Amino acid sequence: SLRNIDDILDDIE
Amino acid sequence: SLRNIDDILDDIEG
Amino acid sequence: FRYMPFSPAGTPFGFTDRRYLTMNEVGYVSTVKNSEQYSITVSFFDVGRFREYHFEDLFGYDLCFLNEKGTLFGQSKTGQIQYRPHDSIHSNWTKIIPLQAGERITSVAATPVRVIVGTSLGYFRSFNQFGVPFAVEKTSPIVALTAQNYRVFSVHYSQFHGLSYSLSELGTSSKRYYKRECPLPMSLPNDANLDYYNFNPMGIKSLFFSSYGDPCIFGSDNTLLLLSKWRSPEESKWLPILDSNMEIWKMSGGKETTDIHVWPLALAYDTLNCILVKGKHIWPEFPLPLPSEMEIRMPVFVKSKLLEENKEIQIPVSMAAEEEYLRSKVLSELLTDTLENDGEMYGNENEVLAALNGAYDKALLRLFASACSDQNVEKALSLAHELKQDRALTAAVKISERAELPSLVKKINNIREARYEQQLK
Amino acid sequence: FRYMPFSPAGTPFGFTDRRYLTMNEVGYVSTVKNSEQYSITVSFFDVGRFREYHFEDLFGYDLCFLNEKGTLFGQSKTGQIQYRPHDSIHSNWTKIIPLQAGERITSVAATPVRVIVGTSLGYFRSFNQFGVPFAVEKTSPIVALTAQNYRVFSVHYSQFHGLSYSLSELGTSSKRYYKRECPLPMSLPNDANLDYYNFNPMGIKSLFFSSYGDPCIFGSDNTLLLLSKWRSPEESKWLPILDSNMEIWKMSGGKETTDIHVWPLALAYDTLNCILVKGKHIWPEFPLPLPSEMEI
Amino acid sequence: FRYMPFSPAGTPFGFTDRRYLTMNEVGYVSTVKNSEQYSITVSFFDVGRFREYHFEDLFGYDLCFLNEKGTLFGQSKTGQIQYRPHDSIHSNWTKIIPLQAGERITSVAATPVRVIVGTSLGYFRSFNQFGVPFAVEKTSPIVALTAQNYRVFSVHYSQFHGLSYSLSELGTSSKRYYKRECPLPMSLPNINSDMKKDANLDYYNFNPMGIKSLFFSSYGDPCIFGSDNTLLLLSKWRSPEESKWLPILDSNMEIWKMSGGKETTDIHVWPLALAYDTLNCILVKGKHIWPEFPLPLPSEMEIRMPVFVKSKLLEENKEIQIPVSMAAEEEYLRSKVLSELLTDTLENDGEMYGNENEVLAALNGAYDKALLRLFASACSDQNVEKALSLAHELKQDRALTAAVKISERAELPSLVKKINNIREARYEQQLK
Repeated sequence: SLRNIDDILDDIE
Repeated sequence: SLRNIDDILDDIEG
Repeated sequence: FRYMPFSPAGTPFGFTDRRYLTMNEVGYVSTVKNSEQYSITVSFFDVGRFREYHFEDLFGYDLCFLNEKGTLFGQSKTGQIQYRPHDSIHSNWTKIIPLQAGERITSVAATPVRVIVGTSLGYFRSFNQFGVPFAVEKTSPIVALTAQNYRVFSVHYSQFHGLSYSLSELGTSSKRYYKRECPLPMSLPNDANLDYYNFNPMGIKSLFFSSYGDPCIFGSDNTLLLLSKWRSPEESKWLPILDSNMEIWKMSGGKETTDIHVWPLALAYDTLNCILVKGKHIWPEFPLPLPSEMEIRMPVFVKSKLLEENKEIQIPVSMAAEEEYLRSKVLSELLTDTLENDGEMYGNENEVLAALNGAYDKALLRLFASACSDQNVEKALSLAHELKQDRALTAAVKISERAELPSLVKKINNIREARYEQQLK
Repeated sequence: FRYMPFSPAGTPFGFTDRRYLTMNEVGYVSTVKNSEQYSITVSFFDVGRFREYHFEDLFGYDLCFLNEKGTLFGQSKTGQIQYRPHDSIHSNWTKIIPLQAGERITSVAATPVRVIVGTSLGYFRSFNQFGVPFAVEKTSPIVALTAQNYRVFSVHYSQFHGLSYSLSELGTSSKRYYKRECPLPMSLPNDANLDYYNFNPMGIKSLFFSSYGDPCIFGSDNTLLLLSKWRSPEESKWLPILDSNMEIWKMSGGKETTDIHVWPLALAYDTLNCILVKGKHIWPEFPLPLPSEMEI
Repeated sequence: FRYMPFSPAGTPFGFTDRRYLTMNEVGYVSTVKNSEQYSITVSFFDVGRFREYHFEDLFGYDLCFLNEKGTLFGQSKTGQIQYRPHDSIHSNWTKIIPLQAGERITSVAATPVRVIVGTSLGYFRSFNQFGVPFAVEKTSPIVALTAQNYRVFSVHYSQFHGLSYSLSELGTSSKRYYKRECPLPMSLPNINSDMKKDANLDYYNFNPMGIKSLFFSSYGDPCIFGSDNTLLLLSKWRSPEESKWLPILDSNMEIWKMSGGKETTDIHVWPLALAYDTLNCILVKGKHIWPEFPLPLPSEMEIRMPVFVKSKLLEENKEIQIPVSMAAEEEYLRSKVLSELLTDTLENDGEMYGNENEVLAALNGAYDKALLRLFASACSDQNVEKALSLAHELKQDRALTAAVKISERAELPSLVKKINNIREARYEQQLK
C-alpha cells in the first residue's frame, strides 16, 4: 500500500 | 573644426 | 611560481598546431598556428543567431572570453586586448595594457557592459564595452576571471593563503564587494595529462556564473562547485553539486572508464552544458563534438550500494528520493535567494521555483513513506517537519494512516495546527 | 601529509590489542582486536544514568564521538558510519558516506540534533539525529570536528598556512560562520610515546566546547586553549587558561615527575574534567583511572 | 620570519656610518655612529619655521617618527621611547614599553595629539601627547605604523594571512576601527640569488617588506609605497564593502618619461608625502636606491594613472611628449579618482585647510573638460555609441551643453537628441 503512493502524491496539485 | 574646441570648453564657466 | 594565461575551458596545443582559446554555452573560439601568425575562428552553437567568422591574429592572442554580444581577446605578454562585437554594427577596438617587469595578463572577461583584465601583479583593470576605462585597482594576484552583467567573479593566488576568491559588482557608481578574498576550497591537482597541468597549473577547467547568477567553478577533481548564500557574507558555502566522475560511472553501467571526460561550458539551472570528450586526453579535440547535457546530482550515492541494487545503472527509488530531496532543497534555496534579492532574469523563475518546491515535497514524502514502512515513527516525524507545502503535510497524514501509526498522525496534525496558528498572527 | 582518523581523547593501539576510540565527560569507548572482528565497549562515568553495553564490530570502526544522547561510530576507509542512541527507544541507524579515491573520513561528531562527517578532501556532510542528509559542503580538508547543540568547531589543514579553525552554527535557518578558517594558535609537536604521534600527527589530544559554549583545544604542548568572545570577531582571543605542565609540578610539591600526564575529557565551567595517566605512556591504558578535576 | 624596526622613509647604514631614521614632508632625522654612542640630527625642510637641532643618543634609537609638533624616538630592543616636542612649551618625556621574550618594538608613530607604539607580538600601545596611556590592544604583529591627527594606519604581517592593514581612530575613550585587517595588496620584493652580491641587498635586509614609506595624504587618505615603486592609495575606506587600493603613480614610468624614453638605472624615487595630486619626494641619483648624505632638495612628482604604454609613447614621439588624445584618457581617469576621493572627504570630515571646495570645483571642471576631449575624439571617428557612453559620465549640466554643441559641429543630430535626453532624465530625477 505504501510502495505506490502516486494516488496520494498526485492529489497535491 | 573638432581639433580646436577651446571655444566650446570655456563657455562652461559662465 | 609561474602564473599561466587562463581562459574558461581553454585547451592546450599538445602535439598539434591548434587549441581552443575559450569555450562556453555561446560557442567556441579556436586558434591555429599559421607559419609565424595565427588563425582565430569564432564559432557559435546557435547558428541562426550569429555567423561563424575568422580572422588573422598578428599578435598571438592566448587569452579569450566569449559572451552573447562580443568576443574579448588578450595577449598575455605584450598586454594587448581586442574586443570584437558579434554584430558588424558595433566597431572593434584595441587597447594595450601597461605591464611592468615580468607582469603578465592572466585572465580577461567581458560582459555586454564591462571588460575586465587581470594581471599577475594583481592589477584589476575595468572598462565598458567601448573601451572607456573606469578605474585601475590593485588586488591579490589574479589567476582567473569570469563575469556576468555587472558582477565579477575573480580567483586570486598568494603564497600565503593559496587560492582565494572575490565577488564584486561593478555598478554605475563604484565597485562593491560581496565577498573579498574568501577561501576557495577547490581541490588542486595532485602522467598523460601533464601537458594540461603545465598549461593550467591550478586545474581550473572552467569557471562561470550560473544562468541564475551564482558563481561556479570546475577544478581538476571534476566536481562542480557552486557558491551558495554569497549575498550574506557569514552564510557563504561552497556546495559540491555534481560529481561528473560518478555520472560517467553511472552512464557506463558501473564500469570504470579511462577515456570519457567532461569539459564544462555553463550551468543552466539544473543542467551542466558540457562536452563529452572521448579519447586519451581529457580536453576536447577537433572537430568539437556537439554539447551534451548532464543533470546535476548531489554526491550522496555510494558505488558499493549502487552495485548491489542492480544485481546504464538503475537507481533504487528510495535512494533516488533522498538525492532528489537534497538537490531540490539546494536549488530551491538558491533560486529563492535570487528572486528575493535580484528578481527574475529569464521569465520562468517563478514557475521553476514552484515546480521545484513541488518536487521537494514529493521526494520528501517518499522518504516519509519508507520510514513508515520500517515503523520508524521518530525519523518520519523529523521528515514531516521538513515538508514545505501544507498540502504535503496532509499527504503525510494520509500516508501515516495507511501505515496504521495513529501516534504519528496526531504529532503531524500538531504541526499543521501550529502552522495554521502562525497564519493567524 | 598523512590524514589520520581523529577522535576526541582517543588513544592508539600501541603494542596492545585494544585502545580507546573516544573519551569525554560522558564516558569512554574502547575497541579490542579479537580473533577476526572487533569488540566495541561503551562505558559511562555516571553509571546510574546510562546502560553500559558492548557489540561486535564487523567493520572495524576507527572513529567515534560520544554525547549525552548517543554514540556516533565511523570507519575511515569504507565511509561507513553508525549512530547508536543510548536509550533503547530510538533505533540504531547506519549510513555509508561516499568517498572518492584516497578520500578518508577524518573526524565525526554528533549532538542530540546533528551528525557531522568530515573528510580529507574537505567534504562536510551534515545530518539530523536519524540519518537524514541536510547539506553537503566543500571546505578545506578537515582533520578534527566537534559540536555542541547547533554549533560546530572544525579544525582544517591547508597545504600553505597549515592548521586553521572554523566555527559555525547549523541553525534551522541556514549555516552561519562566526570564524572562517582563521589562524589556529596551537603548538605542533616537537621515543616511548612515538606510537601516539603517528596515530595523531597534529598532536591535538582532544577538543570540545566548554559548558558555556566556548571552543577548547588541548595540544601536544598540554595547554588548554579557550576561544573567548567569538561572537564578536573584533575581540576574539585565544586564552591559555591552563598549563597542566605546571599544575602537576605545583600540586605534587616534589620535582619534575615525568610519570604523570594529563588526558583531557571536557571543561565544565570551573573544572577541567580529565584523566591523570601514571606511566611511561602519556595516553591512558586499561583499566581507566577515576576522572579527576582541575581548578582554573 | 624576522621583524625589523621600521620607520617611514628610513634608510639603512649600508657600508657607511650614518643613516636616516625617518623622513617625510616636515623634514628628516639622521643618526651618526659616534664611537660607542650616536649623534641624532633632526632637520627640517621649512628652515624658516623650525630650527635644526641635534643631540647625543646613548640608547641606540633605531625607530623614529616626525610630525609638525614633535619628534618620536624609539629603541626596538630595550623598549624605550622618547617624545621631544619641537617647542619648549611641553617637556620631553620618556617611557619604557614592556617587552616579553624576544618581543621588539617594530614601528612607532606620533601626531601632535597621539603617540603609537607597535610591537612584533602585535601589541598596540597608544598615548596622548603628554604620555597618558590609552587601553592596550592585542592585534596581529605590526610591521609599519603611520598616523595623522587621531587616525592610525597600521600594517600587519602573519605567516598565516600574509600582509594586512588596519585603519582606526583613537578617540577620547577607546579605539574604533574603520577597517580591521583587510588584505594589503602591496607587491612584496622579489629577491634573486645574484642579489646576494647586489649593492642594494642591504636595504631589503633592513626592510624585508620593502615598504619604502607609508603615510596619510594631505586630505587624509592612506598611502603606501612598496619596492615596486608604485604609489598605492586607499579609496572608499569609510565604506568597508567599497574599499579599494588604487595605483595612482608608477614612479618607474615617470622616471622613464623624465629621461626622454630612455631606460635608466641610477635614478630612484624616495617618497615623503602625498599633497593632493603631487608626490613630495627625494630624487636619489647614485648606485643605491636610498638617499645618502648630503640630502638633495625635495622634488615634486605629479601622480599619473598607470595607463601609458612604453611602446605607444615612443611611436607618438617619433622630455617625452604625450599625445593630447592619449593624455585625455589619463587626465579623465585621474580627475575621476581625485574628485571621488575629495568628495568623500568633504562629505564626512568637511574642509581642513579652507580651500577644498574650490579645489573640488576646479577638479570636477577638469574632469568634464578632459571627458569632453575624449567625447570629441569619439565623434571624430563617427563612433556614436562610444560618444554617448562618454557623455553619460559628464557631471555639470553645462558640460552636457558643450557636448551638444560638439555633436552639432560633428553633424550627428541623432546623438544631439540622445544627449538632450540625458538632460531631461537628470531634470526628472532632480524632482523625484
